[PDB]
Amino acid sequence: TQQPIVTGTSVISMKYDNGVIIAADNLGSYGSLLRFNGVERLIPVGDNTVVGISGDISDMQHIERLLKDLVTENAYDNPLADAEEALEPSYIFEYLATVMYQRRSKMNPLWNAIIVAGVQSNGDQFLRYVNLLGVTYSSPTLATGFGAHMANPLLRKVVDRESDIPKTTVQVAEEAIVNAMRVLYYRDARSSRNFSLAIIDKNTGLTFKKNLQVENMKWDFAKDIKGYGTQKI
Amino acid sequence: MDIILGIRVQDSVILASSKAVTRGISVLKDSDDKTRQLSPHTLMSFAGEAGDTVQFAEYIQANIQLYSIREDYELSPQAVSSFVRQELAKSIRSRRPYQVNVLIGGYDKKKNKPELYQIDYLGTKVELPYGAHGYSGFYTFSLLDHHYRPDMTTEEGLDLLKLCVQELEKRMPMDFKGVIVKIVDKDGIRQVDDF
Amino acid sequence: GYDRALSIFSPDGHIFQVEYALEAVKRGTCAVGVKGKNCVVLGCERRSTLKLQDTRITPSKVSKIDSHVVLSFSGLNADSRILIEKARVEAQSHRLTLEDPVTVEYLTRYVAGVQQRYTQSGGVRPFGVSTLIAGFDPRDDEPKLYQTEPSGIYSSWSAQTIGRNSKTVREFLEKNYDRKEPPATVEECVKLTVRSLLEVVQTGAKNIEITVVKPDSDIVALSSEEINQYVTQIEQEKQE
Amino acid sequence: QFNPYGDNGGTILGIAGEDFAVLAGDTRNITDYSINSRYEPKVFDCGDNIVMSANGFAADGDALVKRFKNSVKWYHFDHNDKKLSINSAARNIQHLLYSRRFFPYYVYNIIAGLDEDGKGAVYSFDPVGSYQREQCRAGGAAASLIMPFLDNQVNFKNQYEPGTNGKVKKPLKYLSVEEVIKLVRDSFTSATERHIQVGDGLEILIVTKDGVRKEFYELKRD
Amino acid sequence: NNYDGDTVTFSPTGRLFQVEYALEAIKQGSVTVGLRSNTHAVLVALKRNADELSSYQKKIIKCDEHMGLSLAGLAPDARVLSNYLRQQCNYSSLVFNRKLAVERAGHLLCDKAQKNTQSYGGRPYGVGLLIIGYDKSGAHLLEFQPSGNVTELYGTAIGARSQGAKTYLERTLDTFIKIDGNPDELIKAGVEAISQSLRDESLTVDNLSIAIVGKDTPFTIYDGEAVAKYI
Amino acid sequence: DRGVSTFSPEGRLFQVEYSLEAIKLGSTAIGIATKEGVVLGVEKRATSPLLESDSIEKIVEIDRHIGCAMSGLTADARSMIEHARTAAVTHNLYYDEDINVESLTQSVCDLALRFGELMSRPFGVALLIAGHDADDGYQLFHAEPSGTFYRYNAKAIGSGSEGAQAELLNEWHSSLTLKEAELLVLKILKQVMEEKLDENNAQLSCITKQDGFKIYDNEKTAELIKELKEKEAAE
Amino acid sequence: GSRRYDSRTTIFSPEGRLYQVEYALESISHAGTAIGIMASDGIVLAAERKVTSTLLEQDTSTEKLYKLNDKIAVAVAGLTADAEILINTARIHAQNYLKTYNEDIPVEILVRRLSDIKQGYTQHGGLRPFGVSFIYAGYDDRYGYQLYTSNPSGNYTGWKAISVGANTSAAQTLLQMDYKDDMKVDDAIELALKTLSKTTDSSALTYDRLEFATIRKGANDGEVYQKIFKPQEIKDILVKTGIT
Amino acid sequence: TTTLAFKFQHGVIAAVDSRASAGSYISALRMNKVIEINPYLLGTMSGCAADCQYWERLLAKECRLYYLRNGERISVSAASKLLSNMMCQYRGMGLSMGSMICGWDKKGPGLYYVDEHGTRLSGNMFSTGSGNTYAYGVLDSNYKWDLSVEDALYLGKRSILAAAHRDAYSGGSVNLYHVTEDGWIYHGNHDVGELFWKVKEEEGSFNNVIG
Ligand SMILES: *[C@@](C)(CO)[C@](*)(O)[C@H](Cc1ccccc1)NC(=O)[C@H](Cc1ccc(OC)cc1)NC(=O)[C@@H](C)NC(=O)C1=CC2=CCC=CC2=C1C
Ligand SMILES: [Mg+2]
Ligand SMILES: [Mg+2]
Repeated sequence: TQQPIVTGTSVISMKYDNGVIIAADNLGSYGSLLRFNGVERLIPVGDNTVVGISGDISDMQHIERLLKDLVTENAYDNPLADAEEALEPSYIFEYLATVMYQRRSKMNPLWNAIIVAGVQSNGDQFLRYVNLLGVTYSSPTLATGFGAHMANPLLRKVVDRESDIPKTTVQVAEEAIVNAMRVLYYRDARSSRNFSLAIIDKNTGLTFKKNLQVENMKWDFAKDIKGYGTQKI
Repeated sequence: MDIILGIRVQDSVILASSKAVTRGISVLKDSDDKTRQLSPHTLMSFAGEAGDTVQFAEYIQANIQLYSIREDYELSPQAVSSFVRQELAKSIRSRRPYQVNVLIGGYDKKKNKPELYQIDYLGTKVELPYGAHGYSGFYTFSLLDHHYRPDMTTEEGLDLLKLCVQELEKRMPMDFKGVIVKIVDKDGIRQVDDF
Repeated sequence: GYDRALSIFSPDGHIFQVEYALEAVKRGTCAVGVKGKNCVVLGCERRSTLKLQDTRITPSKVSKIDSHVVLSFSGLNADSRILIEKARVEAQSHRLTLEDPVTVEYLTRYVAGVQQRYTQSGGVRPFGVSTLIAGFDPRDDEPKLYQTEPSGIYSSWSAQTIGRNSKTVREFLEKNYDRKEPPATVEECVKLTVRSLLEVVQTGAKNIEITVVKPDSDIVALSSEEINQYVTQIEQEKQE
Repeated sequence: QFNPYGDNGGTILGIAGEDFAVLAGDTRNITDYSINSRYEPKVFDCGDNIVMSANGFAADGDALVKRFKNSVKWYHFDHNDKKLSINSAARNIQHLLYSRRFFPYYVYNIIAGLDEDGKGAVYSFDPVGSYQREQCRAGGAAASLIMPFLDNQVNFKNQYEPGTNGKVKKPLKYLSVEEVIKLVRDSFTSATERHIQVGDGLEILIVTKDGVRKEFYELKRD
Repeated sequence: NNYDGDTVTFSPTGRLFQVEYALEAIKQGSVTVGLRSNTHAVLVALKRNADELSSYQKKIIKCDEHMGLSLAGLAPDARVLSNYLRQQCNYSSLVFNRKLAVERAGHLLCDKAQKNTQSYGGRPYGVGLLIIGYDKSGAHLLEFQPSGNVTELYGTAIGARSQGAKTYLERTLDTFIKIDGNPDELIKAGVEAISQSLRDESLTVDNLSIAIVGKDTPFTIYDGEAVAKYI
Repeated sequence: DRGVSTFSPEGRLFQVEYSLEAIKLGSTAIGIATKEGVVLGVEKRATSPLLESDSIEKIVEIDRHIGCAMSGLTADARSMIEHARTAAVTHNLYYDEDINVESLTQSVCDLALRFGELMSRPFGVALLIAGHDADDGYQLFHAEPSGTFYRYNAKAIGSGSEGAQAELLNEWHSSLTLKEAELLVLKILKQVMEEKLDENNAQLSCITKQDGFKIYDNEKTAELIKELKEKEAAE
Repeated sequence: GSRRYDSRTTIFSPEGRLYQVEYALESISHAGTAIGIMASDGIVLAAERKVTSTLLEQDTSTEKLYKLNDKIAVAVAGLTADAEILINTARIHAQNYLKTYNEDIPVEILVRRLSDIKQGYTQHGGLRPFGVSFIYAGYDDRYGYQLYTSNPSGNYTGWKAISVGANTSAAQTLLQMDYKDDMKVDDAIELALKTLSKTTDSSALTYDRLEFATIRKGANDGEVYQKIFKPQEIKDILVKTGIT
Repeated sequence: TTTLAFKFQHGVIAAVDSRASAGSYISALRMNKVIEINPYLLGTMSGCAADCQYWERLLAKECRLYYLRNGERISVSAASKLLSNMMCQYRGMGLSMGSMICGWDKKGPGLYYVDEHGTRLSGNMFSTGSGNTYAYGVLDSNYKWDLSVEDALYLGKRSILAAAHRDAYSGGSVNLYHVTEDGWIYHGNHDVGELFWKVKEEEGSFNNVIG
């Protein structure tokens, strides 16, 4: 049993017609202190999977290393490591889910919430969540922490059910994700303006965008707001 | 369990032990014998936490019976009492101690003397002319202090014991359902069927 | 730990270490067991090479396992103590867990199981001991007499002998013991046990030990004078 | 302090017919006041014509099902592809649950299938392993809402035959699969109205001698 | 001679005699044949009986839905090694949600057998195995020897008189590899191959044992009247 | 000396092969399987007339539906029987059912090769395991110290095994009744035994679906012996 | 592997004997003779030091006679180093018993314990046995004065008089001849020394070649006293009995 | 729960209710609180349902192994002691199990009470569970050794009814057993709802209740 120290906030994601999108900000908070401003919380595994992690950063760095070692180990005595016997999103997820549930069963958890996003061999979209309790679930949209409360409602307006996935394009899905990140910057006190975004498409492959910023923000209406009730000046 | 008394007279040791057993708010049994024969001339009564009492007594019984067979010889009451004390003193610093208080009444055939030992769950041993455990002594020791002589007969010992039980029955809030009385002397161990 | 396999099969299908343990039993002093109608008697030889012995304190050949069961043996004396101790511990362990004393058959099965375990365990040699286990089951008046041996096999016997010159005394028992009508009394049972030992013992002085076991935990050992009276009566009838 | 347990909501329902059995459950997964998924399957085909659902803490429920599915696999290996009977599966699951008597699987488990005489069977468990064969059982969040309804509409409790006035009970006629599915849908529709953790979807697994069949029905998403 | 007392001793020419003696146990064992195409993989095994009252010892063991093997030599050692494979196949599924690759299964068997050839006290395995399977890279056939050596092949045979069946497969190589989408014809080629190792005795209904795995075909074993079709 | 788990140049484990020689020295045990039940019979072979023959227990119950006969170093069988009984009842605990005869036999045979430098040597005893289950019906197995087990329609083990097996070769057919099998075991036992066969030096037993495993009384066997003598004198 | 070099210390011969035990006894037969004689009013322990030197410090030396507790002592025959291992174990066992039961350990119980340790080395462990034979002289309130002997086999027996070490055959014959049941300590002292004087391989028996001890109730009233004799005291008792 | 069991002239009666609770919620109306260990041995259940089922079925395994090793049925005294020793291993670990071991052996009919503390008591009459006080009231005032089988079965049945009525965590139905020297005999499942009204009319009891 521990407590989280340096933490990362929301990770959000959704499915679209030809793949999946996932995004997360670049902040490492130390309680109320916005201590570290260059932290990457999206970690690619091969060219077909991206693991997004929130929660304790020291435990994130540990998981980051497990995945790096997993790739190394899969290549051992495997001539088809870059082809038929390459790592799949479903393999990577189940490994992590096994680890998370084992650690909680020893009362020494990895204080994280993880979303594994990717595209399988047969072109099928993969999007599944797992956390410090070993709890797993899948949905057309997934989000951690504050994103669960604020982002999912916005992303579910685009993809409310499974049948809406083929009707959703990558431009629409990316637009929805970027809007959701802006909303989180408005309303999450442990969030940052700077973030990273990853798209895994079954045709165009893995696109990893860094150093993105929240833009087109509305603040002008603040000038007119005065006092807390009766004050006019 | 509740009340266990002991008294050493001229030529014997007398042990009196309550008959009640309670779980929750119900008295499950009113004829329970809270004692085990360790050897032909050594008797041990016991009282403490549920379950632990019998388990401990039977464990001691087995060890003394094993000694008797191995050496073809009965251990002295003093030797048995020391063995029991060590087991309790060993127990008190264990992960889960055995919460048992005992009286050991024996007749030493070598010295031709009755002997009564009082041992609590901590491993606190004392040789006494009369003894008790828990709250029993609070009511009875004043009577024993007054009436006890070392040259008393077995019959006089039983009469003084009846007086102790009557006082307990008057001033104790708990109903312990009377006592089973046993006598330990040169001829061995016998039970007083009418008390 | 020392794990060496000492007891192993040979090309002809024999375990020599177990067979050599039987040779140690053959060297041991003679022991005999005879069960009557309402009793069992255990006879034992004492070799008279050892005089100046203190018979008060010298380990007796017959050992009580519980108040109702006894064990005698032939072979290595030191080895027998280990089996007797284990047996005594198991007897108390059985009373503690099942609230009944062991049956004679159960105790025998345990001792035989120990002997067997030492024939296929690493780093140990077999017991150079054969035992005669006798007694009466709780609340039962039928006599019980069993035999065990180093290999671990056991069986029940109307009468049996083990140790040195056991071949001779077994020969005597086979012609003298009648199954249809066994020794009806204690006297007849003891007399037959003494007679059988007199075929082998040498002198009938302090060389013969007798132990009578009756039902309901009634076990007694005969003295020198009591046995000497049997020795006197047997030879006086023989002079004819 | 770290709490190793959680509550993912949901509700399940098992009913045994004369020659069939059903095991139903909603497809909603939740934490506190949020929805995780509107379609996260909870009832599984475990092989040998057995269906199972472990409702409560999803992580423990997924582990138990995963373990039992594994137990079935090894039963075939060790015993010459013998079919695991529903009664043998129930006893096996008791031992899986009691292996964690001092760190329990936080789930209410139900299995359904056919017994060795071809009759419908439902077995029900508590979190620590006590089990028993039953005719009707609802488990999970809305179990207390649904069970009384089943006592009334399946076992005809408190129902008497008109005219006699309480002297003669309603006879215990068996139910068809079509009549049972109606009771299941009405049970979940009613539970969805009055329980906030219940909704989104309903998945029913029907078991007959012919095999395992699925049926899906939408529920209110509020 | 002086260097065959245990597995921990090289001979002066660099040979391990205990391993070679374990290899000898395989040659005494009954014949079994393995072969594959691009779609399916087949095992064919000649079962052996003690006498006419006895049953015919089983030769083929299932490891997973997509993998299994046939044995030749000490049957109990095959049970140990097949149990290990079952566990490894199962570890891959439970942890990684991944069907174990046949090539990786061979690597695990090699390493398990090797440990027994380098340490004091233990002994080498006294059995040879033919592993078939269908994974993400198609159909596969492996040959396991208790020296540790594992080999991927198009076809092979092990056991007594196995050289006859091995020669047949070496001639038929170009034909049977092309038998795609036709399980019955691939089995026919295996039954015809194992027939080259027979003397005196012939293939009867309770003598022959066949197993198959493929694209849309789980690992299944055929015994009894189920193989009468191929006699 | 040499390793316990050593291979011979022929590819056999020395110790396993030597244990088979010990089994050849053991007393004869015979088993015959029929559609009405499986019969198990043994030679007691008392070493002396003072030995109470009824204490010779070479036929043993494992479960209500499984029985067992032994031959060789019979002391070694006790731990095997203990394991078998535990395995049978443990499976009943885990699965609320009877255990298959084959699965029970496999559990016993798993102990066989657990020896090295675990126990120090193989078992010096062979077992005939007979029983009944719903899947495969009436079954008879022969469990060796090699870890191998064969199913048999009929089987003999012990000192007179090869002579008895040849006799079982001719006599056994698929339509045998239980009564016919009983007499057949007695016939072959009488043929290979040194001493004259009677109810005291030979024992019968059987396993049926209805009554389960039963050891025969000496009075019951005596009648079957008398019935045998008369039918042999009939032609 | 290592099997090649294993002597196998715990096995039977074809005749049913334990090789190492028999060879240990052969070792002990070359050791200095030790004698024990039990009387009605006490016990005597006498023992012969092996070919000593004039430069050996005798008054501080101890190779034969050891004290286990206030009531029990032992005479040693064999490897002294092996004996000290066992002696220290026996000293501990006696104290364990005293702590547990608050009574001095009965002689036989102590003897059985040591003999059980010796037995273990003959049946398991693959180690050589202890090349030691003890004579136990002790007293308790059950059996009174007691003499025992144990040997490497782990077998122990009780005695009225007994010898271990060298020339036991000759020594036992002499003891069997002159011993009587009504004998006293002063007489037993004389018998012990006379027996050693005749069996010894040395030219003459002197004070510097002897260790001597008595266990007497000859202590003030009902109690027992151990007396380990000093060099000058052994010299005096040699003159008194008329040997020097 | 309410369970009871008592010895009498013609063997031993054993009666239990069938209710199960999860707080105020009645989780089961018809649960089996008796286990048939063997044809001459019974076991009652009170406390944690899981603990009762697991340990009493583990006892049955161990009692069965006794028969195979010894060729003889286990005694009631020995069976009760095996169970009490199981309880002593998990001493203080949080088990909740109150049981009566009923049976017939060589000493005649036998009855032992065993609980999670390792307590083991021999006696003629016992009653466990949340409603045992109500059952004891009827038993104590109506029990005799000279009871007929018919009257004895009714007593145990009527005693459970008394508890089912007053105790909120007791009810559902009554399961009856009668142990003889030929073994135990099941005397059926009796719904309390129907049984109450029947007993009220025939006996004249429960006058305060309206029906
Ligand atoms: C009285 C009802 C007391 O409440 C009985 O003691 C009864 C005994 C009993 C019932 C069934 C089987 C054997 C014995 N005990 C209970 O019902 C018991 C009460 C209880 C609760 C909690 C503790 O912990 C200290 C002890 C005792 N209740 C349970 O054990 C509860 C947990 N059982 C269930 O809730 C339950 C639900 C369920 C669904 C399907 C099948 C079985 C189920 C159970 C046992
Ligand atoms: Mg005190
Ligand atoms: Mg809502």
